[PDB]
Amino acid sequence: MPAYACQRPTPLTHHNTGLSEALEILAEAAGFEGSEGRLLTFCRAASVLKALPSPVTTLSQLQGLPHFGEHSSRVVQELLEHGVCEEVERVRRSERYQTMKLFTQIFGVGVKTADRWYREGLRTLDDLREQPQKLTQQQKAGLQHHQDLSTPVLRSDVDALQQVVEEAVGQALPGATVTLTGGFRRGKLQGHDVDFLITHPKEGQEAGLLPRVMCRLQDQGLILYHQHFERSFCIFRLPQPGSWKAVRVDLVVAPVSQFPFALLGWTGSKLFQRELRRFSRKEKGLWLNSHGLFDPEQKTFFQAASEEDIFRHLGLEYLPPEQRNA
DNA sequence: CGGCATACG
DNA sequence: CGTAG
DNA sequence: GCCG
Ligand SMILES: [Mn+2]
Ligand SMILES: [Mn+2]
Ligand code: NA
Ligand code: NA
Repeated sequence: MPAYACQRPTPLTHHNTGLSEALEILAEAAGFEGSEGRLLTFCRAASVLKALPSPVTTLSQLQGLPHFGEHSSRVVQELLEHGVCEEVERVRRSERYQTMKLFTQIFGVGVKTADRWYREGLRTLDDLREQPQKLTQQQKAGLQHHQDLSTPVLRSDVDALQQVVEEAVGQALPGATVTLTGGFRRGKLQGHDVDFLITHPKEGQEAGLLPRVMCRLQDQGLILYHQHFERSFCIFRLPQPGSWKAVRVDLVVAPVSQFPFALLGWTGSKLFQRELRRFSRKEKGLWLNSHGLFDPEQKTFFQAASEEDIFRHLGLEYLPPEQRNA
């Protein structure tokens, strides 16, 4: 088992779902207390389990696996023995975890805002609605639309949304293309948001595109919320039987030179991208982001024409999107 | 021990 | 501060 | 919390 998530296929569905989940609860809780190091380790340990070819049935099968030390191993041990890990259950039950989860799930609220609100004694969504003068416009939108935003987005919704985005994009700039990215590109059948990546085959033609797309979507009555320039985090109005629902949509523009890097980054998973960037820097001495891959010795950027190019330039075996579910 | 990804709005 | 993967 |  290699040590970095970008070095191993991780399928969407796997053979250690209960174990990986429990570890992810501990990761999430560590994040709520500002412990990014502990979050990372619990996430990595969970991901290692997702990459295994069969179920872990005995403690000995953890020996030699990366990111499994005393703590993660004890969690698995307790799950294998008793079907439950007391630490995990204590977190699940806790007022702190439940409230931080509720608040951080709101669009416009991060850990720091959620934590301050927690310390002020706030606990429920209606507590936040009672004091709306404190809220940002983005948090107001997140709170107004919270119920719809909690409802899973289906693949039929995605196809509907892609058509409307394409229409606006085609008027904004003929020849521009729209690519589905994020969790849906990794093969998820549902999600809590939709992500699109827009470019144009002629380098430079994509300059100034996003405002033009946004204004057209706005004039179609489709935008319930937007911030307004290359990333737009919107709430769209999606048609439903005799009605509609609010849906989070992210629209991203990149020049065709950067498209493979943007595609890679926006396809995820989050852990996969962190691990890939960590690997690039620490193992290969190259600096990776969603715009490019930089050699800080030569002071040059790697020109990639495809995701395949990028994996090759990092010396990694290619993983299709459905094996990047770290 | 230090490091933990790296951006844009 | 929020957002993204 | 774990790794190198
Ligand atoms: Mn997404
Ligand atoms: Mn998104
Ligand atoms: Na949030
Ligand atoms: Na840019």
